[PDB]
Amino acid sequence: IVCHTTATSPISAVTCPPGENLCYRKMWCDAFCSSRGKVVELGCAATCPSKKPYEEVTCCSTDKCNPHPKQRPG
Amino acid sequence: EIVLTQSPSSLSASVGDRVTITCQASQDISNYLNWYQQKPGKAPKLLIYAASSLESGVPSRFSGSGSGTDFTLTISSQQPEDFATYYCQQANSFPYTFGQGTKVEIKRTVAAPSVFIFPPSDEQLKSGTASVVCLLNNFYPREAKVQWKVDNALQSGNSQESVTEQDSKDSTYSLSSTLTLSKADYEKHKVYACEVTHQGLSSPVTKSFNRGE
Amino acid sequence: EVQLVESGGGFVQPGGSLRLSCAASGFTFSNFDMHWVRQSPGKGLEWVSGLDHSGGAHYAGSVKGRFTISREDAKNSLDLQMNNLRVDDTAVYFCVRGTLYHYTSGSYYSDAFDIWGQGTLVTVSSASVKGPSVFPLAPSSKSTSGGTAALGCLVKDYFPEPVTVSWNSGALTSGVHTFPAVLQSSGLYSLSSVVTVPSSSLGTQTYICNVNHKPSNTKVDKKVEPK
Repeated sequence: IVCHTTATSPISAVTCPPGENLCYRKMWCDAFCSSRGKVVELGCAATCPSKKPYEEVTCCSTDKCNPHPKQRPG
Repeated sequence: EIVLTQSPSSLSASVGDRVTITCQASQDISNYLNWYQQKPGKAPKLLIYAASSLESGVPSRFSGSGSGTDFTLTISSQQPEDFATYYCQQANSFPYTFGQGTKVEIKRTVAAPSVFIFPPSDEQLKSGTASVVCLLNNFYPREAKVQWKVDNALQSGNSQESVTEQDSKDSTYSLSSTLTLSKADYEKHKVYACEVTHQGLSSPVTKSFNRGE
Repeated sequence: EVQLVESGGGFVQPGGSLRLSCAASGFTFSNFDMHWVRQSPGKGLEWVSGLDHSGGAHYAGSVKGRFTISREDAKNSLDLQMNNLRVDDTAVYFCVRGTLYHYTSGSYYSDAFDIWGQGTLVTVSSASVKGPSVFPLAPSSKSTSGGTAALGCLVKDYFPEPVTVSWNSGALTSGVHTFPAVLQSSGLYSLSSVVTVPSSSLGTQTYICNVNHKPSNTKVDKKVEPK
């Protein structure tokens, strides 16, 4: 599966390691939120990450379906 | 350059205590302040960034407040895992600067020290050097004074000491003071004594030995 | 897992040279801002040098003109050349990665220091390498309180740090106290290792302290007899 990732600093799409067929987004607020917006975390996983208090989580299976908010899922 | 000063430098606490460390800067830094934990012999680990946000994996009992020049790190429920030295670091201006650090030590009941004294061995006397060693074992708190009396005359500038890091089992300390002379100076005198003042003693303990005897 | 490993630390004479190398696992360090932070008693944690995510070099004032930092791609490492070293440069040197956080507004670098290496020691001194002299601290009537007796080893006049002190090749660990070393006016270090035992055990057990000084290839085993 090809998936957006926040590892690189110009966010790119990468083929994911074997066994990890899932994409995910995570979004929440820092103490920098009012001046930088919400934190964004992108990558792959074997199972979807558990949700904690006050954060969004998205999952999917097609390619590039976890885009940056300022981006589109092309 | 921005200067960081932590308060206090050391503080005692029991398991379950609410611990509060403050950190003050030489000018306004907004909330660009980080907190690090460090165990002895180990690299520091990041705990707080943005003065308030926890780094993933850190237990939620940690919290950080403050903006401007005054900042606060708080452990709501002290655990054994949390006894370390804590550092604040500003990331507002260049260069990055750290505070002097704050050690969180384990509180326990007062313990008087067992005082032991050791004469120089025959092996050291062969090389023309004589070292007398005084040992304070398993005491609390850490604060202790040691005088050296050679033939009941005080001594100055010929002794050094070292204190152990707090024991993990009973949570006391230990001290070793070392009086070093020459074999010539060691032979002109008879009595070598160690005088110890500590909070856990009603009056100072003295341990001495007569040379040869 | 993500990790930092650093090497090249040592022990040199003032005006000498050293080269620290730092390698990573789990990430490419050229993606991030890398830093060097040194730690020593008397000056605390101090930022030293930095190579940012764009290849630019940065240096602190008290070290500029003497240190140089560079990516060495053929080694997959981050190097720090330290020339014209002086005494106050004695410290533990950490290779450090800065945090790279993504927001809805963009990417932000080095808000904090998230990954730290293990640390390598750098000693600058006028002294030359010297193995320690190991003197016994014999138990006696003046070193016994109740049923417990104290005996130890005096490890005097060695350089540089560190020495490893064990008792009976690790068989004895309970009750051992190994004190931090002290720097004497000679520029040499000296510490003592003690151990409290049952006073009755001085006839049912032999106590041998083991002092290992890796820089001088010295390994001492001194039997501590009561006198």
